[PDB]
Amino acid sequence: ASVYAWNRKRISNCVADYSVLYNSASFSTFKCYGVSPTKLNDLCFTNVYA
Amino acid sequence: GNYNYLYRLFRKSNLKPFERDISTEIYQAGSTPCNGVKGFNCYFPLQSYG
Repeated sequence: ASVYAWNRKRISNCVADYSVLYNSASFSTFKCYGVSPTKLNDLCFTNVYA
Repeated sequence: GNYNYLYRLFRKSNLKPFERDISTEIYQAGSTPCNGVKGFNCYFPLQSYG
C-alpha cells in the first residue's frame, strides 16, 4: 500500500514463529524499539498490528 | 557529544553479583556466525551514550 493509506493487517488467534523471520537475512533493517528480539519467542501479546 | 562512557548493551547471559566483563569480543545477534568480524546481525556489545 501507499504510505498515506497504509494497510493495517491484524495478527491474532495464531502462534507466531519469529525464529524463521528473524533468521531470514534478506531484511536489511530489523530494528526493535520497545521489546527484545531474543525474547519474542517467549513473551505473549494480545494482538499484532502490521 | 561525550561518547567516552560506554555500556554493555548486548551479552549472552546476565552477570553474577560483583562480576566485571572487560572482554571486547564480538556478539552474534543471529543464527549466522560472525567469526570475530563485524557484519550483518553482528552488533558490537559496547555502545556509547549520546
